[PDB]
Amino acid sequence: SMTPEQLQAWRWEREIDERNRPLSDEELDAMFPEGYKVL
Amino acid sequence: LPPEVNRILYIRNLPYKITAEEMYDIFGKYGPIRQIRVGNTPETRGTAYVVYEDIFDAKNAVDHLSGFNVSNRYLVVLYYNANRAFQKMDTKKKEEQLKLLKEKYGINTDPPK
Ligand SMILES: Nc1ncnc2[nH]cnc12
Repeated sequence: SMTPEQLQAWRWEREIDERNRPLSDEELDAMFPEGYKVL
Repeated sequence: LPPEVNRILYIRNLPYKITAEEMYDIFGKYGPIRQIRVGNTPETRGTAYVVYEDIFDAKNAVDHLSGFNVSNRYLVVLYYNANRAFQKMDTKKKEEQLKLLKEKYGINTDPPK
């Protein structure tokens, strides 16, 4: 059974996965103010 | 990696005449680029948003490109911050934009650290 340390590694992996999920074009567009051109 | 790390990088002190290919050469060196938005108004020119597909590439670009020399000019490379991003709105309309983003997508709406 995972030790406290292995749990913390497992937790970082989960947190890191949530921060590296693919974004819709709709989500992405919502992030930005006016005056920018998509290349 | 610290909470402020983000796949969206906000760039300042960007030359006005830099091309789409130059932008992809500079930033693409660090990993697959999701998209790039270049400022093209009086208030936004000289600035850009650079999005990575992967967060560890974005971290790597920050570590390496802050103060990067392109055409006698040193880039400022910062992690996206939604508060910052919507500065140029008025009190009431900003608060609603940030509310929308936190509610619909769960992004942090606090000012930088
Ligand atoms: N860190 C930042 N992220 C997004 N837009 C910005 N405008 C100014 N600072 C910013």
